[PDB]
Amino acid sequence: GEELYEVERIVDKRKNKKGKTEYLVRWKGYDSEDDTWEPEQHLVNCEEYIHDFNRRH
Amino acid sequence: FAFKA
Ligand code: NA
Repeated sequence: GEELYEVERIVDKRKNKKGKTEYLVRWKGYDSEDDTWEPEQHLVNCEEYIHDFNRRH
Repeated sequence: FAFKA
């Protein structure tokens, strides 16, 4: 099956070519050098952390 | 959580 990892923070947001929202994910137990852009539809129960990002930007 | 790809 496909692998899930704990999210510490949402640090940024962009639109891809296709128009889909991508989020820059800080992974819990890792630092910024390991942040990755993930499709919105890769995020599980991250609504509160998307709220926090939107409040900070 | 997120799928990492
Ligand atoms: Na990197």
